[PDB]
Amino acid sequence: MKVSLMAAKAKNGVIGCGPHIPWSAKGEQLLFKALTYNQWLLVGRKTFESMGALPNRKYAVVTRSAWTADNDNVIVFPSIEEAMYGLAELTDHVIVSGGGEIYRETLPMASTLHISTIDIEPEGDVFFPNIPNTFEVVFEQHFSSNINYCYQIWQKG
Amino acid sequence: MKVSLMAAKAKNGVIGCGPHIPWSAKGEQLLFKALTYNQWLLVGRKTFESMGALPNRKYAVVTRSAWTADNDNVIVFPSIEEAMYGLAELTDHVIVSGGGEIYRETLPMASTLHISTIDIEPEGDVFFPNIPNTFEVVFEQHFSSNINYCYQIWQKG
Ligand SMILES: NC(=O)c1ccc[n+]([C@@H]2O[C@H](COP(=O)([O-])OP(=O)(O)OC[C@H]3O[C@@H](n4cnc5c(N)ncnc54)[C@H](OP(=O)(O)O)[C@@H]3O)[C@@H](O)[C@H]2O)c1
Ligand SMILES: NC(=O)c1ccc[n+]([C@@H]2O[C@H](COP(=O)([O-])OP(=O)(O)OC[C@H]3O[C@@H](n4cnc5c(N)ncnc54)[C@H](OP(=O)(O)O)[C@@H]3O)[C@@H](O)[C@H]2O)c1
Ligand SMILES: CCc1nc(N)nc(N)c1C#C[C@H](C)c1cc2c(c(-c3ccc(CN)cc3)c1)OCO2
Ligand SMILES: CCc1nc(N)nc(N)c1C#C[C@H](C)c1cc2c(c(-c3ccc(CN)cc3)c1)OCO2
Repeated sequence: MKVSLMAAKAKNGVIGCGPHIPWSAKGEQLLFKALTYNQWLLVGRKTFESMGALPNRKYAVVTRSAWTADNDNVIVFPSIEEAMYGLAELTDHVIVSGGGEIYRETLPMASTLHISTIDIEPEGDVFFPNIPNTFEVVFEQHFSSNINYCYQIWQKG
Repeated sequence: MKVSLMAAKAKNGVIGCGPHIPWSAKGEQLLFKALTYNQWLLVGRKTFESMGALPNRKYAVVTRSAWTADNDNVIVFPSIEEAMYGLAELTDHVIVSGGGEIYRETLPMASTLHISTIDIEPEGDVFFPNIPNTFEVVFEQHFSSNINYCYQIWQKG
């Protein structure tokens, strides 16, 4: 089973400020919706609680507590290793969709990254990890919008 | 100016049947939406007449006749060459978006290809061109839907 990572980050590395994403770039959301359509997503419990089970996707959520979802479209796992083994029975592909913590824990597992860089330098306390040079860009496209953004796809080795 | 080309084709290469696209693969048009957002498209007259001028895009349309368009986001050119020369004064990137005729005439000038292959083999009368082997796949993702589809990004070597 292949692991992809999909994230949006500001030019200063910020991805979150408290429970919010500190920007609104018109259009960027389309990339995320289009590439995750009917895909399995892996997300942290805090991020899942912020966005909820939006339609046409399937969710694997990790928690260290007894937290549960209430939605037959979500599977809660006690660990990332357990989520990976569980998903592997059900799918060939999972897309890691965030939490700052989830990103840092799963970047080493990812063979493909989908990275939107937003032309803004906001304040926030949550940051995307440095992209290791075990990955390289194979595709890139710029978008002009109310806030501009650049979309890149990175592949491993 | 960069030239990309974006197309959805069935597994038998059909892209059209009269003025229609002969399938409904739920989800696939999101890829088209996301990648064309605030982009310039090059379309043929026949294709443009079918879809119409959806928002957040600019259109270059080519025709050999007296056909014109009201919409203020559309520029009509008499030839592919004039459209390319004209677009280059206006944009850094254009996305050829079809017509079988337009695809054949412009594939040689594209640096990047976005191809969705739809899991169907319908009857039709318009076909996508042979992809030269100067292009290679650098990304691929499978989608399950009512009709499955596979998204591939090709780059020219
Ligand atoms: N691309 C983006 O710009 C993007 C995307 C999504 C989110 N965000 C932002 O990121 C911020 C939230 O990130 P965050 O790091 O605070 O939270 P998070 O990663 O969404 O969730 C962290 C939680 O997930 C659970 N968890 C993490 N690793 C686990 C493991 N190995 N095993 C079991 N459970 C595990 C824990 O749940 P418990 O607390 O239940 O134990 C932990 O508290 C928000 O600001 C949000 O807006 C940005
Ligand atoms: N990716 C996809 O699956 C996709 C995308 C788009 C369209 N389609 C399908 O493709 C079919 C349409 O393709 P098509 O080949 O019949 O038509 P088309 O390529 O969309 O348009 C052909 C017309 O474009 C103009 N044209 C072409 N080359 C020109 C040139 N060198 N100089 C000036 N004008 C030029 C001419 O317009 P005039 O007749 O006005 O002179 C010509 O009749 C439809 O069925 C549509 O559903 C599929
Ligand atoms: C485009 C973002 C985006 N772009 C890219 N490149 N990669 C990504 N990983 C994400 C993302 C994301 C998160 C999971 C997300 C995705 C969403 C969300 C919301 C949302 C969260 C909280 C609230 C509460 N106020 C409302 C909505 C959150 O709503 C539509 O989809
Ligand atoms: C999107 C498919 C698609 N996917 C990919 N990868 N590449 C493409 N080049 C196209 C295409 C196309 C054509 C030009 C097209 C042809 C049409 C269309 C529409 C259309 C109709 C309704 C809506 C809803 N807003 C959006 C688009 C789009 O209406 C009938 O004729």
